[PDB]
Amino acid sequence: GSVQIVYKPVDLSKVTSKCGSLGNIHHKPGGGQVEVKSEKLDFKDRVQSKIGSLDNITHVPGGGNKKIETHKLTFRE
Amino acid sequence: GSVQIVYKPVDLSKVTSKCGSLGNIHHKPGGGQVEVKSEKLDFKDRVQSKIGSLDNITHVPGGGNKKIETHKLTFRE
Amino acid sequence: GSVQIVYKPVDLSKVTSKCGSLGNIHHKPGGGQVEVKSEKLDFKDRVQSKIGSLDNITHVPGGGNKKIETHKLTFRE
Amino acid sequence: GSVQIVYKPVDLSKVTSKCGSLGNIHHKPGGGQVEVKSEKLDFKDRVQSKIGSLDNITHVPGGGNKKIETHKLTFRE
Amino acid sequence: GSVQIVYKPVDLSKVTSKCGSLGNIHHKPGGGQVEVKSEKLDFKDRVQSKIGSLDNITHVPGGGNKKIETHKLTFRE
Amino acid sequence: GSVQIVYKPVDLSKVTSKCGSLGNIHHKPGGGQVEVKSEKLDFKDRVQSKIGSLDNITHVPGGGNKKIETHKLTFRE
Amino acid sequence: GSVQIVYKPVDLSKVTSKCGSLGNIHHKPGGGQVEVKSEKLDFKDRVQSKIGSLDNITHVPGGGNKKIETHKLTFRE
Amino acid sequence: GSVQIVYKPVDLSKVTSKCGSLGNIHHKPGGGQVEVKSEKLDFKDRVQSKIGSLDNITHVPGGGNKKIETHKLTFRE
Amino acid sequence: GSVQIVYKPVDLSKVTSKCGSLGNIHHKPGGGQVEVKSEKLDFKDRVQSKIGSLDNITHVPGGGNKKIETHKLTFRE
Amino acid sequence: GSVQIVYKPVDLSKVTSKCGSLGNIHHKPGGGQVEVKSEKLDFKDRVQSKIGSLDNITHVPGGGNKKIETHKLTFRE
Repeated sequence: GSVQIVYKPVDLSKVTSKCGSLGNIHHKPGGGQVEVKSEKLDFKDRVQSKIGSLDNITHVPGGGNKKIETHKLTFRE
Repeated sequence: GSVQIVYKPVDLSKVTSKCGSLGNIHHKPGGGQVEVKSEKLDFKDRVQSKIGSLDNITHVPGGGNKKIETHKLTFRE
Repeated sequence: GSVQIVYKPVDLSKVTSKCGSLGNIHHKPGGGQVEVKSEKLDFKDRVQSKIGSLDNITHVPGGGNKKIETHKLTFRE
Repeated sequence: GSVQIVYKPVDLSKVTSKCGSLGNIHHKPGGGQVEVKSEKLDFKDRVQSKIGSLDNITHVPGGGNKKIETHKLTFRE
Repeated sequence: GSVQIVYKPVDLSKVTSKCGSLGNIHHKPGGGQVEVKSEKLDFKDRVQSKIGSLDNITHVPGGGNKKIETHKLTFRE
Repeated sequence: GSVQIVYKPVDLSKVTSKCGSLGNIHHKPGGGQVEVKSEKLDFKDRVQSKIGSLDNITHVPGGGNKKIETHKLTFRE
Repeated sequence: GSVQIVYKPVDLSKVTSKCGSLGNIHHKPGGGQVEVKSEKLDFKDRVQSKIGSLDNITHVPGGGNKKIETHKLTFRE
Repeated sequence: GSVQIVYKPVDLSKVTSKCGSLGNIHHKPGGGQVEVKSEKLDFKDRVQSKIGSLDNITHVPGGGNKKIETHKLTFRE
Repeated sequence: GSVQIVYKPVDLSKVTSKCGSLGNIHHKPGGGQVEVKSEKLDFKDRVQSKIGSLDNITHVPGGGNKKIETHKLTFRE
Repeated sequence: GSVQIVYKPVDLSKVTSKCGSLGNIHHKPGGGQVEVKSEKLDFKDRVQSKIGSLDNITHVPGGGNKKIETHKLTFRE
């Protein structure tokens, strides 16, 4: 009982974009107020906690195109 | 009892976009007020918690196109 | 008892869009007030909690096209 | 008792859109008031909770076209 | 007792739309008031809860066309 | 023709008040929205105008007693 | 023709008040939104104008008693 | 024609107040938003204008008693 | 025609107040946003203008008692 | 025609206050945002202008008692 397996995917996808002119942006946040209180903290695993923050972000790329691709093969007996 | 398996997907998808001119944007947030209170905290797994935040974000890409693709093959006996 | 399996999907889909001019946007939020209270917190799994937030977001892409695609094959005996 | 299986779907779908000019938008929210109270919190599974929020969002893409597609094949004995 | 199966769907669907000019929009919400109270909270499954919110959304795409498609084949013995 | 005038008012008025305990007060207003528009403004006198306001006041005195008294005498010929 | 005038008012008024304990007060206003527009402004007199304000006041005196008194005499010929 | 004038007012007024204990006060205002627009401004007199303000005041005296008194005499011929 | 004038007012007024203990006060303002626009400004008199301010005040005296008194005499011929 | 004038006011007013203990005060303001714009400025008189400010004041006296008094006499012919 022999087994033959072939795995030949093919991709030619393209992702493009065009933009002429870009700018003239203003971002003005006026302060804030935050307060937290806690007593016990215990994490034992793949944890990604984040406590008590005040953040301002300006993310302006000229491009901004993303592509994700995964393959997986599993054989058992 | 032999087994033959062929796996040959094909893709030629395209994702494009065009834009002439882009800008002239204003973003002005006026403050806030936040308060939290807790006693016990215990996570043991793939956790993604986030407690007590005040955030402002401006995300202005010129492109902004996304593409996700996954393949999976499993064989058992 | 032999088994023959062929898996040959084909795609040529396209996703495009055009836009001439884009801008002249205003966003002005005037504050707020938030308060939470809790005693016990215990998560042990793939959890995505989020407690006590005050957020402002401006998401203005020039493109903004999305495409999701998945394939899966399972064989058992 | 042999088995023959063929799987050959074909797609040529297209999704497009056009827009000349776009802008001149105003968004002005005037504050609020929120208060929550709880004692016990225990999640153990794929949970997506969200407690006590005050959010403002402006999502203005130039494109905005979406396409979802899934395939699945299962064989048992 | 052999079995022959053929699976060859074909699609050529198209989804388009046109729009000349678009804008001149105002959105002004004047505050609010919310209060919740609870004692016990226990979820163990694929849950999507959301408690105590005050939200404002402006979703103005230039395109806005959507397309969903699924295929499934199951074989048993 | 002589004139005699006597002006001898007498007052012994008293204004008192008692209060044992006082407190435990909450005041939580949730925002608003106001807009005015005008072109011409001309005042020439003892004017006390007030245009376009959003006010919150908490006036909690422990006493709060008031007393007004005026006298006037006029002689002509 | 002689004139005799006597002006002898007498006052013994008292204004008192008592209070045992006083406190435990909360004041939490959640934001707002105001906008005004005008073109011409001309005042020439004892004017007390006030345009375009957003105010919050907490006035908590321990006493708070007030007393006003005026006298006036006028003689003409 | 001689004139005799006597002006002998007498006052013994008292203004008091008592308070045992005083405190435990909270004041938390959450932001705001104000905008004004004008072109011409011309005042020529005793003017007390005030334009475009955002104020927060906490006025907590231990005493707080006030007393106003005026006298005036005028003679003409 | 001789004139005799006597001006002998007498005052013994007292203003007092007592307070045992005083404190435990909190004041937390969370930001703001202000914008003004004007073109012409011309004052020629006793003017007390004030334009475009953002102020926070905490005025906590232990005493706080006030007393105003004026006298005036005018003679003409 | 001789004239006799006597001006003998008498005052014995007292202003006192007592306070046992005083303190434990917090003052925490969280930022702000201010912007002004003007073109012409011309004052020629006793003017007291004040433009474009952001101020924080803590005025905590142990005493705080005030007393104002004026006298005036005018003679004409």
